[PDB]
Amino acid sequence: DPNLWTVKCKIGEERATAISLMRKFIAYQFTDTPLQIKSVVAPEHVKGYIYVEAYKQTHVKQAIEGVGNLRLGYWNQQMVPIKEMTDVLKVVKANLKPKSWVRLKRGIYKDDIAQVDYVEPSQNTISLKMIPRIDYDRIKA
Amino acid sequence: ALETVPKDLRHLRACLLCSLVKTIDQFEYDGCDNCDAYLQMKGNREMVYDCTSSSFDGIIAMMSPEDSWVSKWQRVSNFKPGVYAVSVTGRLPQGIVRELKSRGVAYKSRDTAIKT
Ligand SMILES: [Zn+2]
Repeated sequence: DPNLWTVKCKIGEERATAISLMRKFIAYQFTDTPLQIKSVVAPEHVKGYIYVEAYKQTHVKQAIEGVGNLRLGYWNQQMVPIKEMTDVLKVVKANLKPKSWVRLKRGIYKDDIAQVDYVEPSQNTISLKMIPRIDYDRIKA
Repeated sequence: ALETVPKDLRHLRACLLCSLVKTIDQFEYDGCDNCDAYLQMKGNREMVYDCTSSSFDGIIAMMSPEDSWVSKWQRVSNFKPGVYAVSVTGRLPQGIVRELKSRGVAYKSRDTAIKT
């Protein structure tokens, strides 16, 4: 079975790295220097490094040449045990379902629990249930 | 190919049968490649929101289903290369899943993630 290797990356750039790697693979697959990488895992919960699947370290070492994003994680390639080949794909409860409870960060109802009522398919705005906290214009000027 | 690659990161959905993650423009124009004759996705937008759902996390750069352990674990070995996911939350309504079994299509839950 193939092995899973780990490579460091920048914080906040994981989907861009994945799409760039896929573009590189598609552009350099019919040439004399193909890429032997099997797959890469970029979990959403983690932020700061990505994974890569390949048998030997030389494969990923020569497959990440030229890219300016993975330059930091180029002089060290760490290997994880075989027992860690199944916990990376695990996700603990996406997270978008109606009639569910969510919290807010901005606005005035900070650090408060609310409830979802309806979701717009346009993926631009979503309704929310909450009890008003204003003073009904009696204290403020 | 260059048709399955996501073009823009914004406005991306994912299927529930084979967990095909692409951009909304590709879904409207191309649609699900691994299952087209049995899903009827090309040429409309309503079905896209009916079947596919944006509630999904995790991305994997799948390139060789035939030789990979992740493919065997996810049961996606008989599919074309592309960007898949590892957890798609959702369930099709009771009007489309019925005909899949009649035509010889086994409907399985790709939401491998756990709850609480
Ligand atoms: Zn699918």
